[PDB]
Formats: sequence, C-alpha cells, structure tokens
Amino acid sequence: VYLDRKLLTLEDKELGSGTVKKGYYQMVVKTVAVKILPALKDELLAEANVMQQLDNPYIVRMIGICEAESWMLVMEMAELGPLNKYLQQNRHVKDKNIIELVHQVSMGMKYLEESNFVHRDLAARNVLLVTQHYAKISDFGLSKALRADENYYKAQTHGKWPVKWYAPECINYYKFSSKSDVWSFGVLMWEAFSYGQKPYRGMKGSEVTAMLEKGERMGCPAGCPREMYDLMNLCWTYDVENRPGFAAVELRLRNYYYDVVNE
Ligand SMILES: CS(=O)(=O)Nc1cccc(-c2cnc(N)c(C(=O)NCC3CCNCC3)n2)c1
Repeated sequence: VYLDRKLLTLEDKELGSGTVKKGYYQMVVKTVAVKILPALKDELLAEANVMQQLDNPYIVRMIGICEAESWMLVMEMAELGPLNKYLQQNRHVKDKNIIELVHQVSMGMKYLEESNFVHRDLAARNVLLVTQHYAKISDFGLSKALRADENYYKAQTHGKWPVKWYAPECINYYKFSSKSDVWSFGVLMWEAFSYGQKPYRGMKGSEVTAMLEKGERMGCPAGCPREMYDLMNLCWTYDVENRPGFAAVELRLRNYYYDVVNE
C-alpha cells in the first residue's frame, strides 16, 4: 500500500494539472501515473482506500501511496489519456470502436455496481485509454462505498459538482446510487458519440435542470446509431426506480456490439 520512494522515478514533463506526472516504479519497471498533492490529504487517502478494494480490468488500478515532498497516489498508466480529448483529436475513430469502448466502461460500471460503490464523477474526461481498443474508468475522488443497509449515498453540502452529468435525484435530493451513475453514463455515451464534445453546450446548470424537467433531452449525435441513442435516453429516465441498472445497460451494449461485429 505504502510504496518505497527510492523505487519511484518521477518525470519532469507533467501530464496535466494538483498535478499528475508520469513515472516508473521498480518492481521490471512499471510505467505509472502519479497524482501529486489536511482535507486534500484526507481526500487522497479516502480515494486510495476506494481503489484498494476494486479489482477489474476496466478500472484504473492503484499501485500505492508515497509520502515524500508531497503526498503521491501512484496508479497504472493509461498512455493514450482521456477519452474526450482522444476523440477530439481522432475524429475518424469508427462507430464500432466507440461502441467497444463505451461497452468496456459499462462492464467496469457493472462491476462497481455489483461491488456497491458509487462513482459520482462518471464523464468522458475520466475514462482513460490504455489503447484505442481498451478503456479504463479513472478518478475515484468523489466515490463512496455504500453502507450495507442503504442503496444510496446522501451528500450533505453540494460542493464542486459536475451538474451536467448528474441525475435529477442528485440535484434535487442529494442522493447518489448506482442508477445515478447510469444517468452519468448516458451523458458519457453522448460525449463519446459526439467525439468528445461538451454536453448541453452554452447552457447554465440551472438551464439544464429546467430542460430536463420539461422532458427534453440532448439530440442524437451525427452518425450515432439509433440503438445507442435509444440506450442514452433509457439511461436518462427521470424516475430512478424505472431507470435501468448497469446489468441491464451492459447487456444491451454487449448484444449490440456483437451484432455490429457480425455485420
Ligand atoms: C487528465 S490529466 O491527468 O490532466 N492528463 C493526462 C494525460 C495523459 C495521461 C493521463 C493519465 C494516464 N494514466 C492515469 N492513471 C491517469 C490518472 O489517473 N489521472 C488522474 C486524472 C484522471 C482524469 N481527471 C483528473 C484526474 N492519467 C493523464
């Protein structure tokens, strides 16, 4: 869990910015991504505590923690980076390939759901690419392990929230469940088939709430197959009780993907 600073080699060229830096952990050497930093230290440990309990091919794995110059969270490297930026820079990625990637995210989220963890920041910017055909879910900074007796996590304060990705019950009742993550997943799908474009462009969070309250939803991205747009809309079911879970979502995507592969 706690890593050996001597065995960590950091690179000067930062990946982005709190900063994330590329590095090497001497096991072979494993290429790693390193998130470098009271409350912000508490958040990192909480985040590490979450990742420590998760074991799945479609989630970013934690290597461990290291306290030196700053507190560091050492994770496996997804070399191609965020999905949204990737698709912005690679506009000829084929539809079949987009379905493959979004399905992989649904498999990761089906596992998280089975594990009774809520992600709470599921957006294209937090899906990272190991290859053009291999996506992982990253960024567990808002994630919560659900209590054994509850189906949701109740937030207290409302603090720095990606509103355009959040379900009505999140905005109106501060309640976060795996079905709320499904809502987020629909927005992620829209982003992916929009080649990394921002959802609800030009709109205030409040105007998004108003739009959704009117039953209005974002339109089908150009070239997006009807069946994936239907699935998007199913994820954006207003009533949480009638919104599908990730078992249902993953299976839809799985079948469609195989049947796209057949053609
Ligand atoms: C987006 S970036 O970091 O500025 N650029 C950036 C560019 C290229 C690669 C990565 C990368 C590779 N592997 C990783 N395991 C991570 C990783 O865990 N990053 C943490 C961020 C995830 C996304 N939201 C913010 C936190 N990152 C990050």
